[PDB]
Amino acid sequence: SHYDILQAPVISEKAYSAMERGVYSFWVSPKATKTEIKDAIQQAFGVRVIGISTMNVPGKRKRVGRFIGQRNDRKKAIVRLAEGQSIEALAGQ
Amino acid sequence: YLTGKKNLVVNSVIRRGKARADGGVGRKTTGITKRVQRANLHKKAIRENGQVKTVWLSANALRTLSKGPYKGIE
Amino acid sequence: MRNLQATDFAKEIDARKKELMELRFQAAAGQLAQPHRVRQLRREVAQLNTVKAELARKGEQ
Amino acid sequence: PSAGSHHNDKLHFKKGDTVIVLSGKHKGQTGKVLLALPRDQKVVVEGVNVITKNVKPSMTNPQGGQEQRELALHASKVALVDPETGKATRVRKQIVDGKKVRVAVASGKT
RNA sequence: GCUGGAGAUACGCUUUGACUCGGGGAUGUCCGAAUGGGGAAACCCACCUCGUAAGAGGUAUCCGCAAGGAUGGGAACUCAGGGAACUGAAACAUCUCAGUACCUGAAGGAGAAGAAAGAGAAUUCGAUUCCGUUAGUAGCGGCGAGCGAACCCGGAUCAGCCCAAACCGAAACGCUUGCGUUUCGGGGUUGUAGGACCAUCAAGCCGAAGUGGCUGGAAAGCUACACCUCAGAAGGUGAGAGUCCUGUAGGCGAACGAGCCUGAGUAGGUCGUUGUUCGUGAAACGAUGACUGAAUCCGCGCGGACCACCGCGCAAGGCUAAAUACUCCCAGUGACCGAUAGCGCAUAGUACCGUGAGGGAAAGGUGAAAAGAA
RNA sequence: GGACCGAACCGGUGCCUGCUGAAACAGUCUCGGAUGAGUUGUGUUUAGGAGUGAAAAGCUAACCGAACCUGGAGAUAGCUAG
RNA sequence: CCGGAAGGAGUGGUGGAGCCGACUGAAGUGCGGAUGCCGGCAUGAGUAACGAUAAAAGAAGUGAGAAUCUUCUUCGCCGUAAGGACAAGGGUUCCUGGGGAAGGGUCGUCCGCCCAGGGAAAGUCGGGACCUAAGGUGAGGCCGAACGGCGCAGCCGAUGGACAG
RNA sequence: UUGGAAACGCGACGGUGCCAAGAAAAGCUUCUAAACGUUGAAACAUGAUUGCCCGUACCGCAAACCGACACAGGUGUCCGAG
Ligand SMILES: CC[C@H]1OC(=O)/C=C/[C@H](C)[C@@H](O[C@@H]2O[C@H](C)C[C@H](N(C)C)[C@H]2O)[C@@H](C)C[C@@H](C)C(=O)/C=C/[C@H]2O[C@@H]2[C@]1(O)CO[C@@H]1O[C@H](C)[C@@H](O)[C@@H](OC)[C@H]1OC
Ligand SMILES: [Mg+2]
Ligand SMILES: [Mg+2]
Ligand SMILES: [Mg+2]
Ligand SMILES: [Mg+2]
Ligand SMILES: [Mg+2]
Ligand SMILES: [Mg+2]
Ligand SMILES: [Mg+2]
Ligand SMILES: [Mg+2]
Ligand SMILES: [Mg+2]
Ligand SMILES: [Mg+2]
Ligand SMILES: [Mg+2]
Ligand SMILES: [Mg+2]
Ligand SMILES: [Mg+2]
Ligand SMILES: [Mg+2]
Ligand SMILES: [Mg+2]
Ligand SMILES: [Mg+2]
Ligand SMILES: [Mg+2]
Ligand SMILES: [Mg+2]
Ligand SMILES: [Mg+2]
Ligand SMILES: [Mg+2]
Ligand SMILES: [Mg+2]
Ligand SMILES: [Mg+2]
Ligand SMILES: [Mg+2]
Ligand SMILES: [Mg+2]
Ligand SMILES: [Mg+2]
Ligand SMILES: [Mg+2]
Ligand SMILES: [Mg+2]
Ligand SMILES: [Mg+2]
Ligand SMILES: [Mg+2]
Ligand SMILES: [Mg+2]
Ligand SMILES: [Mg+2]
Ligand SMILES: [Mg+2]
Ligand SMILES: [Mg+2]
Ligand SMILES: [Mg+2]
Ligand SMILES: [Mg+2]
Ligand SMILES: [Mg+2]
Ligand SMILES: [Mg+2]
Ligand SMILES: [Mg+2]
Ligand SMILES: [Mg+2]
Ligand SMILES: [Mg+2]
Ligand SMILES: [Mg+2]
Ligand SMILES: [Mg+2]
Ligand SMILES: [Mg+2]
Ligand SMILES: [Mg+2]
Ligand SMILES: [Mg+2]
Ligand SMILES: [Mg+2]
Ligand SMILES: [Mg+2]
Ligand SMILES: [Mg+2]
Ligand SMILES: [Mg+2]
Ligand SMILES: [Mg+2]
Ligand SMILES: [Mg+2]
Ligand SMILES: [Mg+2]
Ligand SMILES: [Mg+2]
Ligand SMILES: [Mg+2]
Ligand SMILES: [Mg+2]
Ligand SMILES: [Mg+2]
Ligand SMILES: [Mg+2]
Ligand SMILES: [Mg+2]
Ligand SMILES: [Mg+2]
Ligand SMILES: [Mg+2]
Ligand SMILES: [Mg+2]
Ligand SMILES: [Mg+2]
Ligand SMILES: [Mg+2]
Ligand SMILES: [Mg+2]
Ligand SMILES: [Mg+2]
Ligand SMILES: [Mg+2]
Ligand SMILES: [Mg+2]
Ligand SMILES: [Mg+2]
Ligand SMILES: [Mg+2]
Ligand SMILES: [Mg+2]
Ligand SMILES: [Mg+2]
Ligand SMILES: [Mg+2]
Ligand SMILES: [Mg+2]
Repeated sequence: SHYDILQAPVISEKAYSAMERGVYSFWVSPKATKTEIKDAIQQAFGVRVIGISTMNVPGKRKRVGRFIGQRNDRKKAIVRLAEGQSIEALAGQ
Repeated sequence: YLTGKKNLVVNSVIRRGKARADGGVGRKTTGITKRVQRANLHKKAIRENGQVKTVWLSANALRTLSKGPYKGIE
Repeated sequence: MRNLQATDFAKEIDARKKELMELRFQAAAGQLAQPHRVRQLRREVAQLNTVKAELARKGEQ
Repeated sequence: PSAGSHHNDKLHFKKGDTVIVLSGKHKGQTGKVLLALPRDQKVVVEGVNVITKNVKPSMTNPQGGQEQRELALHASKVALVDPETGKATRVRKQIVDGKKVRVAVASGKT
């Protein structure tokens, strides 16, 4: 179903101050074809999306002492919707 | 694999080369120069049983198959 | 909870999924003030799928 | 790592019950069981006390203080009482709460 | 009470019985025999059906009509095909190491073998296996180094059962006419010849008995009196506790969960070889790779060239518990270890070294209680 | 044009320097080839008594008259140490 | 101090929980050596070195602390490079804000080091859903004590072909 | 702006000479078999919706890769002004 594929919104000076341009930006399940994350965000927020772009992003740290580290990976999407389509209060941030 | 049809893996056996060549005939005896391993095999015909077939056969198979079909046949 | 129709199984599953993703958004904001609500929704989804499985094996044999 | 309590992880008393220390300092002292910890075998009681100077973390307290707080013991406070002293105790019978057994020593219940 | 190690704050759950324990179900991404197709393991690409899509299911080869079965894995053990050298012989060819090491195949909780064409010299025994013993005997041997049985006898364990065949009823395809190759019931299964055809254990609960004084930081120690004992095994607790805690001495215990025929390309033989104490030795016998090739109850195999007599067996079809082996795993125990010891590891096949196969560490200790020093 | 001079590039001539190095093969200077039997990238194939080799017993992952790893294996040691 | 020796006891100091003596029994039982083994610490010695002979100077700033960090102005060095863009390979080393034990051949307020947070966007660039080379693999098929070796079509395989900013 | 210089790039699949004689397959353009179609085809035009998976940071002649090193070594291509 839609809801669990979309993962958790980005939080940064960038993607937030890009929220003002009308772009929205958030993490998703790395196995996730573009069209799927598009339809998911569409039918989760009731907006029609005319642009998506997607990137796979991999972290890695190490807790003190022997423990090697290796934080888990992910994928991020950025979307642009039709001029009025800007998403509601969950975009309110 | 050389396995024959109701036939033979083809066995090994060391080959002994003896020298003195005078054992029971009145002589000192018979020394031995060396042993070494060997093997063999055999022939390859073709006959069938169900619908069609072509298989390896030994001379024993050609002999037995003239006496009667057994299971496979010419 | 079993009394519902499986169309209501789908509806009351999807509502928990939506609330779970909303709790996740909040927590990524950092303002996740009621952590137990997450696990409550997860176990509720678990019980829902399990009860529909029990109506699977039951009846049809 | 040494392993935990060997008392089959079985406490011999509830958090409700009154109890008396029978060893060390505080022997003879009595109180309610404010915290039972079976798997670690540890017993909170209003008997033992200790002045814990929590290190100042300014966590509402820039400069730190010294709290007075009770520091837990284990299976050395003796179980429940009744003839005013600790006692061995035995499983009993059914009551109006007939799904329950109670306790007694050479006497009644707890 | 719980909220995994974790020693962490916050959110909470739980007499409607949580948590933990014993038992079942259900969910179980992707890779891996991997098996829709490909592939640089965990990834990239499809097709068929159901579905409103979301989602679900199918798509490898090999035996089978079909049910159904097989691919892979497994410490050591088992069987099998293949099969070393160092080394000893004070050199080295035979010989030995040794059918050891290793590779490969097949399988199970074991496997192997097994129901006399035997062992053997009493006209004795009576499947197989394993232990003792015979016995370093009898033997084998450049008769050197060295290798080495079996019978009798004592024990562990102990069962033997089914087929093909003569002869009946076909039925199909076989032919000059009441028959003959593979099938299906009956029938029939052997040597002191028979058969034909004809007169308890898993979760767990119950469980006896000590108080005063003394040294102490603290008592289990000392002391004074006292109790239990089918229970004095053991751990724990401020130092050593039968009677403070946890306790198989004893007792109980589950939803529901484990336990005329008798075998032919056969026996036999010649050539090349080999097992057995068996090194070609007077070399039987088994086993075969090439070529050959019989008899059947006054019948056939064997008794260590061979012959006669005397004596023991019935091959050329199958199945078969238990006594046997091993220790990945579990419990108990120890004139075993106790931090350079003991497994490599008080845990890590980690760090580190190597392209790789592969190799591969050291490392423990506050205190009784964190009261962990405001 | 297996011609000439000569950068890149490939190479390694003589001297020095380095010799617990800057480097387990190098540096400065000098020197050979430099359209050819040339130089080089990616993919790939051949190996242990085996491969390769315009041939030194060279090379085959920094010491090859027979590589490495594990194993037989505590080989054997008329020898030296203790 | 004692016994003939190996050795044994007294006393005092430490230490903080197990242990002498006697008799018998069993040993992984007695160390200076092995270019022995593991570990620790010495000598050489405050010695050699601090890794290209492309130099550096002053002012100002920050800081507990500056020859070494920042800023300014000069100076010197490369410039078919000692500039720039890629593939391979590496794996967050990038940017911001902090830090300063250890790495940095000295220092260190700095760093490719430590901590946390962010950054990476493709119908059209490269690859894939396209193609084939060497090579690999391969139903059927040809061999082979086992394991296995070959082999047509086919399939895989860019280093090349095709393809819209 | 005027004047000049100039590629190994572009026009190109130009020219000429040489011998050692210089991949394949798909996309692509033509032809038909078969099939559907010959009322509703090809193709053109205009509007619309549609655009998947992976790689993009940074080092990259070097302190970020191979050299146990913040090592005087090694590392394929491209640009490299006056
Ligand atoms: C000086 C250069 C090298 O030495 C020699 O050639 C020779 C040194 C001695 C004189 C000689 O002794 C003599 O033997 C004789 C048989 C007998 C005589 N007696 C009478 C005393 C005795 O005097 C030898 C065998 C002694 C022995 C210890 C030894 O084997 C030393 C080996 C290597 O360290 C040395 C080097 O210094 C390393 O230099 C290398 O050179 C390469 C080119 C570099 O690439 C680099 O390699 C990376 C570098 O480092 C390795
Ligand atoms: Mg876009
Ligand atoms: Mg030999
Ligand atoms: Mg805890
Ligand atoms: Mg697959
Ligand atoms: Mg399948
Ligand atoms: Mg496959
Ligand atoms: Mg053999
Ligand atoms: Mg010898
Ligand atoms: Mg094996
Ligand atoms: Mg197997
Ligand atoms: Mg017997
Ligand atoms: Mg007492
Ligand atoms: Mg024979
Ligand atoms: Mg013979
Ligand atoms: Mg001989
Ligand atoms: Mg005979
Ligand atoms: Mg014979
Ligand atoms: Mg005889
Ligand atoms: Mg017979
Ligand atoms: Mg000991
Ligand atoms: Mg150890
Ligand atoms: Mg140590
Ligand atoms: Mg390495
Ligand atoms: Mg490695
Ligand atoms: Mg402790
Ligand atoms: Mg020339
Ligand atoms: Mg050369
Ligand atoms: Mg050079
Ligand atoms: Mg010259
Ligand atoms: Mg010349
Ligand atoms: Mg040779
Ligand atoms: Mg070499
Ligand atoms: Mg190396
Ligand atoms: Mg050698
Ligand atoms: Mg040795
Ligand atoms: Mg040996
Ligand atoms: Mg020798
Ligand atoms: Mg002394
Ligand atoms: Mg103590
Ligand atoms: Mg010793
Ligand atoms: Mg010494
Ligand atoms: Mg000595
Ligand atoms: Mg040392
Ligand atoms: Mg120097
Ligand atoms: Mg100042
Ligand atoms: Mg300055
Ligand atoms: Mg300087
Ligand atoms: Mg600087
Ligand atoms: Mg200024
Ligand atoms: Mg550059
Ligand atoms: Mg890369
Ligand atoms: Mg930086
Ligand atoms: Mg510092
Ligand atoms: Mg620090
Ligand atoms: Mg420093
Ligand atoms: Mg310093
Ligand atoms: Mg920084
Ligand atoms: Mg992308
Ligand atoms: Mg292809
Ligand atoms: Mg091809
Ligand atoms: Mg092949
Ligand atoms: Mg081919
Ligand atoms: Mg390419
Ligand atoms: Mg293009
Ligand atoms: Mg492309
Ligand atoms: Mg665009
Ligand atoms: Mg093709
Ligand atoms: Mg970039
Ligand atoms: Mg990257
Ligand atoms: Mg360098
Ligand atoms: Mg170069
Ligand atoms: Mg130029
Ligand atoms: Mg110039």
